[PDB]
Amino acid sequence: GVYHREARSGKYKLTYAEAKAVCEFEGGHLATYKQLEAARKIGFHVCAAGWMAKGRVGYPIVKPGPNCGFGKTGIIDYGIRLNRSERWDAYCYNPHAK
Repeated sequence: GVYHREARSGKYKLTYAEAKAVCEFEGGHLATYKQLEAARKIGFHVCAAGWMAKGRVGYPIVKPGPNCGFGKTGIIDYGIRLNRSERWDAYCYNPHAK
């Protein structure tokens, strides 16, 4: 099961190597785009872009709203930003995540 998580305690300020570590520390790892889909089908909408794949960031906005709904509905992924030093969250994943 893929889930969304923030930094050690802060939000919107995670990197690639960081988001990944945070995952393995919370019982899981950086999910993938495909996995994000399967999560979307159940209603997994989080404006907090989660670091996944080689370093792709995105946030599936199903429920529009201030500081969230960008107008459109669906996974908001602009693709790699040529820099995994961005400030986002992390879409962990773990069939147990215990």
